[PDB]
Amino acid sequence: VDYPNASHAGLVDTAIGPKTTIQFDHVFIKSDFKTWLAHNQDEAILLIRLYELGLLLQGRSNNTTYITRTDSKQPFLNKYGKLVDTTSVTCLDIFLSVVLFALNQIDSLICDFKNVNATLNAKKTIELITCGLIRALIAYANLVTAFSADKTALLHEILLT
Amino acid sequence: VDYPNASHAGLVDTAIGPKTTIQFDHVFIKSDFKTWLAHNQDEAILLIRLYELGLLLQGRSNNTTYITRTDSKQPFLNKYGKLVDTTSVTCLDIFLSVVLFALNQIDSLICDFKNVNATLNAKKTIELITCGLIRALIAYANLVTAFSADKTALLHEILLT
Repeated sequence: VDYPNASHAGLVDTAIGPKTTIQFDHVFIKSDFKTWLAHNQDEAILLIRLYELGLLLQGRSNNTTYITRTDSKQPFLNKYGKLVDTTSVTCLDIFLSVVLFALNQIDSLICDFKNVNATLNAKKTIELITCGLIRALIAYANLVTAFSADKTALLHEILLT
Repeated sequence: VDYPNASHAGLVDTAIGPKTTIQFDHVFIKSDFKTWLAHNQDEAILLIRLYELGLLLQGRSNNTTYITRTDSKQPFLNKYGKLVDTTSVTCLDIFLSVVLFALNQIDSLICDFKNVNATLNAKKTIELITCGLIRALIAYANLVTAFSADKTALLHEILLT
């Protein structure tokens, strides 16, 4: 536990670099936030899909190269690796705020919606939404708690530097 | 905006004390986390109800005075004010972690549950649960993002002290 590289070599978690750390003021720390992003790529991409939705609602909004189609997840796996490559706590703050703005919006929509076959397919719609919003919210609830945990570790390290 | 007390006095948000701030290492900051707790007492108490549930599952677990009944929210409004009176980021971390442990558990239960009148009332049960878990999760998603925001402000202030 204190000498983990010895442990493995007898009886990834020591790899240090941009995809496994965050920093504030060039004070780096091994990042739970990132480690969650590493074990939950599908859910990560889900929050990345919400990040895109959050920018459009606010009104904010290339280099595809191929003249033949390829994969529809291609774009979202590209962004996925730019997120993980990002160590700045200040940039990561932006990301999670935009994403939360989308979660609140989808929820405002559902709540609003709660207050023939069109209707039967319009109910089924909102029910898929609520299903996704659950998953994203537990993904968000878990991701940012880890991000919050990381900061309590950067708060400690700064005071000791 | 820069002189808000003048503004109000012509054309609560400057009150400084334990219920409106958090600190790390006696470095205080005006707290979004707290301000959310101030505008969402019902939802706050909901997360406090989950805090209690989170301790029991882990196995962790008085002074009621009255020999006549009173109110069933009495206990949870007492804890509500101990939370708001708490400025330590390190204590607040505990609280939100315990609460997240409960959210994950309720979700593990629902997922598990997805894989006569007893059954009809047992389905209705899990559906109320999912309804609450939504509300708590958006309450949690919003509360901790604000807590995370607070830390980005404590990270800044420390480096300037």
